[PDB]
Amino acid sequence: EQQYDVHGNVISAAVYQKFHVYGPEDMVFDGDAGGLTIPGAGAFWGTLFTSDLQRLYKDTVSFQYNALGTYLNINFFDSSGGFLGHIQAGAVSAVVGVGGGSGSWHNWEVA
Ligand SMILES: [Co+2]
Ligand SMILES: [Co+2]
Repeated sequence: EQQYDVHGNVISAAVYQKFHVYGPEDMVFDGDAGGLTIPGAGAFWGTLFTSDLQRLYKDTVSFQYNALGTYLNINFFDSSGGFLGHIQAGAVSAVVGVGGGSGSWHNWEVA
């Protein structure tokens, strides 16, 4: 796995969360999750680990997050459940629990 610095944010409505991540090569993750968590908003910093960045960006369709431990973990998956990489980030207090949903990466040409 190669490592990359990333940062992001989350807005929770308790059952729904919107995630953004700003990744290397000027790419942006937009993700829409369900999950059992506290409402609120926060920012995070962390590390993206992936053995194939371009594949992560092309093939990600879904994500899952877990805040039950010491960090915020975000895993990214393809349409066949293949694991494409993950982020280890500092904890955000609006994200307890686990959850997940759809998302994808895009460049600056897409809002
Ligand atoms: Co967005
Ligand atoms: Co979407």
